[PDB]
Amino acid sequence: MNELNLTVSSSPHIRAKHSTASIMQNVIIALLPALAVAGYVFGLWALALVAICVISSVATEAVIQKLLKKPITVNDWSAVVTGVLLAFNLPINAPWWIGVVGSVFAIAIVKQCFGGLGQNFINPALAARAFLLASWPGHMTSTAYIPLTDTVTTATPLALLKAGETGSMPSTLDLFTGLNGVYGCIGEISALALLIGGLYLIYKGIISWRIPTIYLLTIAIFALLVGQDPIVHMVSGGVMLGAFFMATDYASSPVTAKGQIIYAIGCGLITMIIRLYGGYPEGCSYSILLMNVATPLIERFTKERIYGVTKIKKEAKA
Amino acid sequence: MNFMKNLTRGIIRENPTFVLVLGMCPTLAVTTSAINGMGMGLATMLVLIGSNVAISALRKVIPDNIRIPAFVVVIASFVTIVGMLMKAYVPALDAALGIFIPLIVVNCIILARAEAFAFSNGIADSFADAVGMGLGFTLALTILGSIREILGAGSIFGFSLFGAAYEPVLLMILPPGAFLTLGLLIGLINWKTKKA
Amino acid sequence: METKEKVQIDWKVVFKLGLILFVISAVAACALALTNYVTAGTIEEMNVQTNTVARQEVLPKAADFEAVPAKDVEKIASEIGMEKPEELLEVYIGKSNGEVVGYTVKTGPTSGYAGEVQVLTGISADGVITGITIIKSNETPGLGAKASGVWNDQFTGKSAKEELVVVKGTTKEGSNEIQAITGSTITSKAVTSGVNMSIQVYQNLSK
Amino acid sequence: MNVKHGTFKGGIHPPYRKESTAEVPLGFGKKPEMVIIPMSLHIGAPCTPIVKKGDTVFLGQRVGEPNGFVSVPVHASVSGKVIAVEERPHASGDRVMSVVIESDGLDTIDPSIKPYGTLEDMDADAIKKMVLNAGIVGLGGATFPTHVKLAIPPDKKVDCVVLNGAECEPYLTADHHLMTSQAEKVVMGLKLAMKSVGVEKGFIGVEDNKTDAIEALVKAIGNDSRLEVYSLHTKYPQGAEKQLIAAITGREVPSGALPADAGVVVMNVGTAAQIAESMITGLPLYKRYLTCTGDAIKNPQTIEIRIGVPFQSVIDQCGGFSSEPGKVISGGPMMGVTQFVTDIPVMKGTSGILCLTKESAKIATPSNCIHCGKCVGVCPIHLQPLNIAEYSQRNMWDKCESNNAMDCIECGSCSYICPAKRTLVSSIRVAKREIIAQRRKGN
Amino acid sequence: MLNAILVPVGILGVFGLIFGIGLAIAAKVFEVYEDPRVPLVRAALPGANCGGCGLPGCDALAANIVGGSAAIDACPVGGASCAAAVAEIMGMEAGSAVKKVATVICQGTCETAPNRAEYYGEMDCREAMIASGGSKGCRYGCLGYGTCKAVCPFDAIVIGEDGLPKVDPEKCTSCGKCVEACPKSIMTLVPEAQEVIVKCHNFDKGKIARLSCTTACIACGACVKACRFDAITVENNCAKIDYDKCRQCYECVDKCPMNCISGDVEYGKSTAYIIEENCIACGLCAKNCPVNAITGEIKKPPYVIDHDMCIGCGICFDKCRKSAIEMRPNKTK
Amino acid sequence: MTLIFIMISAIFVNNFVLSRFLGICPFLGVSKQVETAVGMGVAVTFVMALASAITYVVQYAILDPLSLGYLQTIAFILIIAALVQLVEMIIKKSSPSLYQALGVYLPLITTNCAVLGVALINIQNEYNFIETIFNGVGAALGFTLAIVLFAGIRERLETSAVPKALEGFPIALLTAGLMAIAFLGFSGMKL
Ligand SMILES: Cc1cc2nc3c(=O)[nH]c(=O)nc-3n(C[C@H](O)[C@H](O)[C@H](O)COP(=O)(O)O)c2cc1C
Ligand SMILES: Cc1cc2nc3c(=O)[nH]c(=O)nc-3n(C[C@H](O)[C@H](O)[C@H](O)CO)c2cc1C
Ligand code: SF4
Ligand code: SF4
Ligand code: SF4
Ligand code: SF4
Ligand code: SF4
Ligand code: SF4
Ligand code: SF4
Ligand code: SF4
Ligand code: SF4
Ligand code: SF4
Ligand code: FES
Ligand code: NA
Ligand code: NA
Ligand code: NA
Ligand code: NA
Ligand code: NA
Ligand code: NA
Ligand code: NA
Repeated sequence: MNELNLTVSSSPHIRAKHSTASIMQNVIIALLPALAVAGYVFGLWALALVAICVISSVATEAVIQKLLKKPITVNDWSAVVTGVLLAFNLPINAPWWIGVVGSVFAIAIVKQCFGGLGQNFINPALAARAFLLASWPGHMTSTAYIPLTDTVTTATPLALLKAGETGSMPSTLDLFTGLNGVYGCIGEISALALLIGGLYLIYKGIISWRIPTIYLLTIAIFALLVGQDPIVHMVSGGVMLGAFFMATDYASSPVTAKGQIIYAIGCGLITMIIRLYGGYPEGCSYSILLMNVATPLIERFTKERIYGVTKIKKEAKA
Repeated sequence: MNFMKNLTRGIIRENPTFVLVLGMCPTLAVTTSAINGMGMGLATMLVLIGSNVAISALRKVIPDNIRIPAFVVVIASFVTIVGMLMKAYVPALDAALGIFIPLIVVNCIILARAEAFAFSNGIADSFADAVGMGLGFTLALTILGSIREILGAGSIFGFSLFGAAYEPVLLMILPPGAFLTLGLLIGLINWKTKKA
Repeated sequence: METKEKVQIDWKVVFKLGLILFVISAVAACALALTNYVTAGTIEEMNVQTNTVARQEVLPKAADFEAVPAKDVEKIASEIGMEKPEELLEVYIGKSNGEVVGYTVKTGPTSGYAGEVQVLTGISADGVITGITIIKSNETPGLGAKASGVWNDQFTGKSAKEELVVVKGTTKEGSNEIQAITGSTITSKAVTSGVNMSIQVYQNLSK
Repeated sequence: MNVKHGTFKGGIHPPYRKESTAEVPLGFGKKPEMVIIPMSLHIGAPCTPIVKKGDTVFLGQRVGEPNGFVSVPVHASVSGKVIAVEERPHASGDRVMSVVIESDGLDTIDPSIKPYGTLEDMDADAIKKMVLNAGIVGLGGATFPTHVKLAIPPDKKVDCVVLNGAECEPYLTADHHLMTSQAEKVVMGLKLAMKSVGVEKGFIGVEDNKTDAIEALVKAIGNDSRLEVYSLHTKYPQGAEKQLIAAITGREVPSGALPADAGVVVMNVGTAAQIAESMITGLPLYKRYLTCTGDAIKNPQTIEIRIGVPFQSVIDQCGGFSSEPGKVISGGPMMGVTQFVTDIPVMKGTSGILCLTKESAKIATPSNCIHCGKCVGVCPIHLQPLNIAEYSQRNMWDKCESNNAMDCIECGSCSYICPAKRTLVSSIRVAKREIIAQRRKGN
Repeated sequence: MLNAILVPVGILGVFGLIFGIGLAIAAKVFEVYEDPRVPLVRAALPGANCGGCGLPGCDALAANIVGGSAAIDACPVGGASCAAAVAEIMGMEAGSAVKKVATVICQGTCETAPNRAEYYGEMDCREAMIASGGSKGCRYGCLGYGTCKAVCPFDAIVIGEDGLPKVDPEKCTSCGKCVEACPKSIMTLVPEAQEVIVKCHNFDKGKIARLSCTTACIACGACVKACRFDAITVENNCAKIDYDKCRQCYECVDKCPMNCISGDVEYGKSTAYIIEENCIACGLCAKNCPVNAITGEIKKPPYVIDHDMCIGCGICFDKCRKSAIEMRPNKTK
Repeated sequence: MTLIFIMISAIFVNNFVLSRFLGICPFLGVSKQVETAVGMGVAVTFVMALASAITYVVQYAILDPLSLGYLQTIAFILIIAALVQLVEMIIKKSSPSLYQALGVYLPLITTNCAVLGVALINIQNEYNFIETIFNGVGAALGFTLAIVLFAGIRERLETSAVPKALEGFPIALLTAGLMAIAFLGFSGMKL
């Protein structure tokens, strides 16, 4: 009298192997070499800060998921990505509580007030960075980036570039590798490591060539049209990390190819404008945020044609 | 039995700041201290009382096609007299709130209450309505100003709390730091209203 | 034909829609003017009172003050090579028992973060700075409004011989050097430029 | 022969586990001892029984009478005695009126069956009458009547007939065996359909993982210049009657207009083989090919089996269960239907029996959408599945309708590629059902 | 002082007069909108955007008047009194209606009607209907995923621990949002004073239904022979009660063998509970009305009648000329 | 060159809504759909463009050579109120009657705080006729761009799981704060 007790559902009955956790772990694997370079250059305090941020992010998320009566989905490795990318945007002379405050702002307000993962329209890490720069400008400006053991440098390359002191700037090979006196954010100095990680992410099928290629091309053309050096503008600042890792966020980018092209062109234009005629030495974060704001307008004009229909000339509702 | 209900609608049931969400520009502009909000609320309440009584005393001869010019004429006269007196006797408050004292004539609460309650009621009810709305406006402004000032300056009513080594959150006293704060407050009220 | 000859009464209802509005406006005017007649001049008094305080706190002494006929102000502005005119507002001379004590000068410099500031200063007979103050500003209350505080006190003691330079550093180095507020440098540069132009005016006048 | 190539835009690449049963020979089922024949083996109006309990029937004798125009007759698969005209469990989950026949052991043929004729003297009217008389429906899966399909309305014009040989679902092999074994019958059925409609053009489209079938069809066609063979890239939604038309002819079916408005008549290869066989012999449709495979089957194979045999008899003939199953599916993995019991008989549109184990039948719970955008990239109709699913999940039918939810072909590709393991196609089906229902109660 | 008073008065007065005359002229030529009879029915509506409508809102319902494009009694939620208030602006109407509540015709709770298989997917009734109709053994019963609770706007449905919905009679306002949202056609509208309801929707024969559920209908027809008012009929192998002809006699309740008919036997027994004030010893009820229940001699007031029988239908409460008979339900419990 | 710079500063660098806290109530009121935002923007543009010239003429032809500078606010608001009354008369007749969905914010155009504000700014900055017209047009265009972007973001957020208690006004205020930070990126530019 044995029964069967089968399962009934809807089609399909097979799935693919990839999931969210695999994608996030691959992003962490891609970000590892920049962490190695930062630890080699800046020392043991560069790693510890990173750890602090990660811990804070995870803790914050769990607490909210316990109070709102929701399943605790902390094993998809997304808060880890947010914490690492936030820690990469800090100087070496920052206190321990700045990372805690930034992580709490990034997780509690930007992400979890809108629904959770994928339900927001803005970048958490860049918004937290802008909030930190506005609230505490003395801990985030132009002196916190130079190590206390060095007393000859006294300026980062973008500040010297904007002031016309080109002769005291580091070499272009040094700016490409980041190994002979290049200072800035801990996870931005080396462009070779970020390029390697971005190529690995492109090979795996997680991102595409469009956004980084068009970003860098627009920056180079803008620099060439006004009589400047394109390579120096590309290998200095935080434009490689933004191009390969931060402008390619899933929740704040268009889903079509044409929208992505327009998005990248606008990002490059606003970045170069703020760099040349603005009140900041860099304009990557604000350009990406401003293109995040304009994304829902781009998406309604750049959708593909549907199989079947052959266009209606705005006369079906008259 | 009817005066008290109109007086107490006011602060809680129909708060202009927390329920109707009106008069947002001075609310988000001047609430960087606990002193500015009180003075703004008091001046607005005086103007509201005068305008409501004056408009309700003339709801028999004003035609429906020229009502807005008459309303704004009365409100502007009251605002001008109040501003002249405040310039004569209180220069510090006038200097602190320089541009929004001439802008009391356009406050989204005086004109809204003029065409919703004063145009169809008597003198006794309009006075109570104006008093209640002014009290609610003043209370909300004082609460928001205190909350913003404590975080963004480290002091309450000019009295320091955390010492001389405190480093304030300078975004709270900035235009982006008002919006978020107010939103959170309203959410809290909702969580204590439908759940209770 | 006025939309097919509206029947007579359609114009009479126009008249009653004008006259009432007319009288309302008249009544409003009949209030406001009267209030002006009892207020405006009094307000003016308050203004000059505050002004005299600015003329007494900057230069602490028991003396009298005299004002130029403002033609010499324009003559000084025209000469010396002032690139931007109309930036010098009032110059006063302090007299005590005949001997010249100093000059008090008000200047409005542009090139701030939010526009134009108003800076008043006072210079003794031998070139020194006895204190500066800010009369009117429109900076951020938490970022640029800190110039009318402790930062104003350090201007005393400087000689009126050379210009002043601002550094973005805690160390004050040596002579004729100004340390700015952290996170606020444009306001400090504007105030220093106004002080420098006052120093130049005093140097030209006292020769 | 000149073999051209074709492809379409979009789609997925499943593992295609067909290598298990492709090299095994073809099996033949044993003589059944009991058959259950339902009264609804098509779409349209069900038949009416014309037999009683205790009656004696022949092989090929009709046991059900058509009601209207969109209705086909129903015949008997064995010769025996009627034991029940009650209602019995069906593959749709409910109970349907059926006729139960117990076999006699002898296959006595009804003494009224004779060959219809030859190709040179049958013409269109008698061809259509013969197709209706034998109860032939569409063996591609939808079981639409064929005689209705061959009647073109006077306000429509067609010029080509295309055979669907691009078998695309995984685990399925029966069409490959049929094309490699009985190519001449396929060609004859194509010619008969062309004469019935009245056109002078014919195409056959086969995927390129079945090259031996392509050579067999090319050799069978011969010197005829009106027939062509195409090779198509191996993809999943390639064979869905619309991508096939776009790949072979380059045209597109309009928005809600059926293939007849593009001038094409699409037919399966098994239907053409059945047409040729019924013309040559004079016998109705009572037998077809099946693939019994899966993870819980001891000896998977492709086997020829009569209509009315239960699923459990086929499973017992194919070795049995190696382990306790977790899922039994009628069809393929991408579009099949899961069953409750194993008393279900096989029907005219049943192409496979797929049994999965408990480990292979497990899928994780759905999670939050992460806005990756792969569903937008895999859709062959170029829709946006995420927005339709999110609108359907909160009962917004106007936004679902304005986002073109009624032209989804329900292929399942969007639900296969989701990393968050969402239930997109089911939500789109809910939205379509609600829109169709609202079109009736408000009009 | 004369000029400083005179000049601003003249300037402001001229400005106001010119603006007033201009606006008065612009009242003509431009917009007149020719829309008379200001709504006056939105105040008599009380509307909360409930859903027994489909004209775009209650305000548009007030604004769509004087075109004659809408029915007078279009809104059923408010009732006939609300319709009278709405159309009383014009008048010439009067009426009344009967209050109703939602009910569930099913009593199979997750142990008397268990599940055939296991279901995977989202916990919704229509989503479960996509998966070949569900996994319950009975193909006509409740799925238990609360779609009706999800579509309710007044928060009147809760889902019990046994898997069946429960409706609060004090929060339900006589609409049909849950009626057309149920995929099983299970939610219905029943008068609030009705207590005798057949709770089943099974259209199978006796043996299959008996195997499916504990309290299924086997279509025996024993309830039809008990009723003498022709109010309960068996069709499609299931019984149903007409609430217009039901006198609530509580006979079919006792006659059912599978306990499908709701209500408890506590009824009637008031055979000629006659008030002595307004009967003239007519003695017309002693002869016959279907039971004997009255027999005696002349019956001068006060009436001497023993009460042990009769069914308490209620026709005798009204058919009397003076209506001296009073009905009081007085039994055990 | 001055006109282009003044337009650029009015639209981007010195936006009236996201910097100066002026048009907030209709920003939070009628930004639920993209179709209503465009009509509100064009009405606002018409009102500001017509008001700037009349206020300039009245101030520089009557108020200045008469010593009646204390009558600025009442005269300006009288002109603005008459213009808004005329626009309210026009809209229900010629413009679609289904656009009377503002339902409180149409008579509150006089209270928008950006018409009187831009008039006072034009008077205080000592401009000319063309400069005043360009400033008014730039302010109106900035208002329109901000409200269209807000409406688009809200339409995107319509498919998100805002929990149960924040919803409309709190989520609108948080969104406005985030956009205000993004535009706080536009600071320190000298034109
Ligand atoms: C996703 C999908 C895949 C299909 N795959 C096939 C297929 O591989 N072979 C086939 O003959 N029909 C397939 N069909 C059915 C066709 O759309 C079409 O109904 C069929 O060619 C008609 O054949 P008939 O005329 O013999 O009924 C598929 C349909 C869909 C929606
Ligand atoms: C390709 C990729 C890029 C990401 N970029 C960011 C980023 O720049 N900042 C961030 O906080 N999270 C980032 N995340 C992770 C983050 O949890 C998620 O994408 C959403 O932004 C969270 O709603 C990224 C994730 C992926 C897969
Ligand atoms: S099931 Fe529908 S929506 Fe999904 S990929 Fe196929 S056609 Fe597109
Ligand atoms: S594939 Fe899934 S997770 Fe990715 S966008 Fe589509 S629905 Fe969202
Ligand atoms: S049913 Fe009546 S009350 Fe409810 S929304 Fe419709 S008109 Fe309004
Ligand atoms: S009554 Fe209908 S909608 Fe409600 S839970 Fe039962 S089956 Fe679902
Ligand atoms: S229970 Fe049904 S009828 Fe009653 S209020 Fe809710 S949806 Fe309306
Ligand atoms: S048999 Fe009747 S009571 Fe039992 S589950 Fe089915 S419908 Fe409900
Ligand atoms: S007595 Fe009960 S079981 Fe029999 S028909 Fe009536 S309701 Fe059904
Ligand atoms: S309660 Fe009485 S009247 Fe009603 S159905 Fe049962 S027997 Fe008939
Ligand atoms: S009036 Fe009624 S109670 Fe009296 S005798 Fe007649 S039937 Fe009986
Ligand atoms: S009329 Fe009915 S209730 Fe009254 S006595 Fe006769 S049987 Fe009983
Ligand atoms: S628009 Fe400024 S108070 Fe409303
Ligand atoms: Na402000
Ligand atoms: Na004033
Ligand atoms: Na104001
Ligand atoms: Na209003
Ligand atoms: Na702002
Ligand atoms: Na508002
Ligand atoms: Na800003």
